[PDB]
Amino acid sequence: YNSASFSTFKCYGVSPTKLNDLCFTNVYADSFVIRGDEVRQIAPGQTGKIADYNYKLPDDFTGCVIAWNSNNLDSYNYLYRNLKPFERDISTEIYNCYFPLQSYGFQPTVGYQPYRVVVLSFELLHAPATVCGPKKSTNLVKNKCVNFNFNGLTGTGVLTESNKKFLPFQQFGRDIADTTDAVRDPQTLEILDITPCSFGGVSVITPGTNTSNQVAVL
Amino acid sequence: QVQLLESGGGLVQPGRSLRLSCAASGFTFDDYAMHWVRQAPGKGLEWVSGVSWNSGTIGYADSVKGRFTISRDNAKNSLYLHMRSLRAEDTALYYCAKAVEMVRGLGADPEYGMDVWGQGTTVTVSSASTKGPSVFPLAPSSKGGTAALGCLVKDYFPEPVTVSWNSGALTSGVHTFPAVLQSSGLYSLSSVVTVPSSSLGTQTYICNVNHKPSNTKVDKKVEPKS
Amino acid sequence: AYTNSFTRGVYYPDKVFRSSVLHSTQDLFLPFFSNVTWFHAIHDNPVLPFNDGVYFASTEKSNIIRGWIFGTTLDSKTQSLLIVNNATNVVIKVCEFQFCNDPFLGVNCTFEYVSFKNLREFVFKNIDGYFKIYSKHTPINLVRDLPQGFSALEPLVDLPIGINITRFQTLLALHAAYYVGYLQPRTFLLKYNENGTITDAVDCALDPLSETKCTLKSFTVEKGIYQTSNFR
Amino acid sequence: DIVMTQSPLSLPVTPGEPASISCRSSQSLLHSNGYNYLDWYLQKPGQSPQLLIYLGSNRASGVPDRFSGSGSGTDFTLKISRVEAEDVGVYYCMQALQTPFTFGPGTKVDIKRTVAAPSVFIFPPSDEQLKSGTASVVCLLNNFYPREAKVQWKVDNALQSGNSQESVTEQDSKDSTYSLSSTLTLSKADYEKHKVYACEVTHQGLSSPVTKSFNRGE
Ligand SMILES: *[C@@H]1O[C@H](CO)[C@@H](O)[C@H](O)[C@H]1NC(C)=O
Ligand SMILES: *[C@@H]1O[C@H](CO)[C@@H](O)[C@H](O)[C@H]1NC(C)=O
Repeated sequence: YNSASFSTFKCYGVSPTKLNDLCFTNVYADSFVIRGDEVRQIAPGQTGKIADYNYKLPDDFTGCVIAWNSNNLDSYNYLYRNLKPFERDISTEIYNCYFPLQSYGFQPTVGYQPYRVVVLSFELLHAPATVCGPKKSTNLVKNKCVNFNFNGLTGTGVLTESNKKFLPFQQFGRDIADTTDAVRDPQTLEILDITPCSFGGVSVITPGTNTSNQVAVL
Repeated sequence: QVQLLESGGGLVQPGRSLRLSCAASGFTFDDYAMHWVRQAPGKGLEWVSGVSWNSGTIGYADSVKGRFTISRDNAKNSLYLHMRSLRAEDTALYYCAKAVEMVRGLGADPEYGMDVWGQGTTVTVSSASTKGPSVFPLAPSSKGGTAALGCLVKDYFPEPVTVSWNSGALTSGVHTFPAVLQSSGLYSLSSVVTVPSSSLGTQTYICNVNHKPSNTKVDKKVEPKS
Repeated sequence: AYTNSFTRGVYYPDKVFRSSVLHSTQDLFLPFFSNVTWFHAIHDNPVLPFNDGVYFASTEKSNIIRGWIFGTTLDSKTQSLLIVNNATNVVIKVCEFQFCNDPFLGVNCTFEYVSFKNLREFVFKNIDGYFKIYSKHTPINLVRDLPQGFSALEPLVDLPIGINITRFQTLLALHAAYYVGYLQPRTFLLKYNENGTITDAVDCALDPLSETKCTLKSFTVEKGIYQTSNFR
Repeated sequence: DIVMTQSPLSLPVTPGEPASISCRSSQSLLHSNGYNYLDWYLQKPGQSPQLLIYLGSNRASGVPDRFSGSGSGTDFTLKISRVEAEDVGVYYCMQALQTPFTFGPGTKVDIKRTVAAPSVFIFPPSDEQLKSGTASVVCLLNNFYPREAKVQWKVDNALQSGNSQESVTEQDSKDSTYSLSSTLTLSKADYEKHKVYACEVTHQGLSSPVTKSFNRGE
């Protein structure tokens, strides 16, 4: 994110700074070569010459896009062809009958120079799998009102040892609302209960100030 | 065990296309840069093309540039070579070889070391209707010691013909040379055996020619004529 | 020969624990009270459809069923999935197998994973390149049919392959019976019990009483009149 | 566009002695790493070739320790500590620096013996070449050493070219001798015109080139 030798580095759905602290289920690296600034043409939900026929994107792409120049390498060979995003249209039979593939004229023409494109498609809440950035595991403190980051799950509470008989495959448990009422801990495989830290509004009981300034607090 | 099987050979007239395919089985196909290497008939090897571990081609030979087109597929473990606008000079065997150093295992990436080789196909190109062989005699010179006599096969296409002598028994003293190629593409070769001149004027000697595609087995009784 | 699938086909859709709670979820289930296809193995293993995943129930006291071949081409063309179980090895493979009809011994490739007196029932699903297999083994003593009763269906394994499958074929050992059913997108109400195991479920899409049970969100309804849907 | 050469072009080796071969280039293959990129390859008679040495001198896997590689700059050498009966065939050196790669013409290694002289025979066209317009003459040379030998086709002192071809066989396993055979083809317009036709052989074992001639019309 700080080796800015690339051309375009735009993350959609994720801010680049906060990438170091998230355990993703999986990532998909999709790579290709396209000429010109067709980086604008390939946009989530947008249209374009390449987008409408080659490689589309969804409406909620929680991923990132990278692209840079390849003039030092590519200078006939490069070719390009209403479809669902993330598609392989390997059916390229000639269709009266015309050319299926139009060719990029590799040559030092910025105006029409080729480019390398990579797309990093994350899924971070699609599986129990864990893929995180650099971080240090710490010793968990029990029965103290603490804030916790269990491989992405960030919360605050008091972590009482639990016996909730989770089945051998469940990552974590919950209840009526979106209330993580337990968790299975990595590195120890134990069932930890979560309890809210105490709160409750105070109240002030007082006789009139024209009688006394003493006060009690409930 | 590592296997490299290629397919696509067969006679093809000049000015057409072919699509050779090499399939690999027994290793992680993505960590090895493949190569396609020709082998002329009765000549030295010659590099043709290659492909790195990221489906990025590494250039073609100087005299072939313009027509050949390599492509690779890691999902199906395959390497294809499309070939267009042939000429009569592109008849040869074709091996698909593998690199040695796995990528990022130690400066740059590796490309050398063509270690494992499949048994290549036999691509050929020509324009000639299948014709049968013509058998010719080579009588003894009738000039000491042991004199040689033989039979010569001319104007046959394609290979291979098989020549034996005395129906198969005579084996000590036979010689058969590889099929030389001619002007019009119709091949030619010969076989010769050396026998005592004393056994030249009364014995029996027959050479037997077998051509499989033309479905023939011709007999030739060779003796001096004067 | 068809069979009445009493209540089979309810598995765990989500990997998050619940407890003593009625959760209504829409998923790809096997509708209550369907006609499951029978197959007898006297003197039988044709190609079946794989439209929407498959509920495969195998009753066994001889252990001759061995696995499954999934694909569309089935002759060294595409990565046809294969499950094979022999006396020590449970191999899941996706090679392009070169043997046309029923590969086994009686009495190209991209992935590999190695691990009437019983009822082993499996469900096969394929979503977004994840092939999910949910299994369960149950002890029975009955020789005739698929029994009457309820049980959960534990989610066992997932495989990252991602290919279009339209047909599948079971396989045996050369020298039994089983049942198959297909899946439809229903909306169940599951009763997660105290330990968190599905003890009952109602299919809202079957008959009016189940529809009202699903709207009220309970398994008993008082007398009266309840507004449920809209004809249009 | 780099051209190699090898030396010697063809050498006879005898089992039980060291063998040396030199490969020379046009541009020194010293890369920035300090590694020479030359490779040494072997081909057995009638099989697919096999790898001998990669990266200049690093011995390949699975080959015995009887081979050695050395050299640098533009000159490299391969030397077998001990040669045996299973070390015959063709050797090549291949670059790996500047694409496209290249293979040397190839060194032909065979088994040596005592020098022997060829036996020479001539063969005129039969009567089947008198009713078919095509006339063929065959000169035969058998049981000679070494590989080098050459032929003139002579017709009334008027040397010809182009139309005469030749072919040779493999080395005989037992007595290690070679056989050559040349053919001359022509029409039915000049064959019945010139009188004396001769095959001339030049070889080391003969004091003078030997001329075997026949005359037309016996
Ligand atoms: C972390 O290391 C400990 C032993 O050092 C081990 O018990 C634990 O299983 C490891 N974590 C995982 C996910 O394997
Ligand atoms: C499952 O539930 C029953 C009662 O609901 C209870 O015995 C226990 O919580 C579990 N049974 C076991 C562990 O045998």
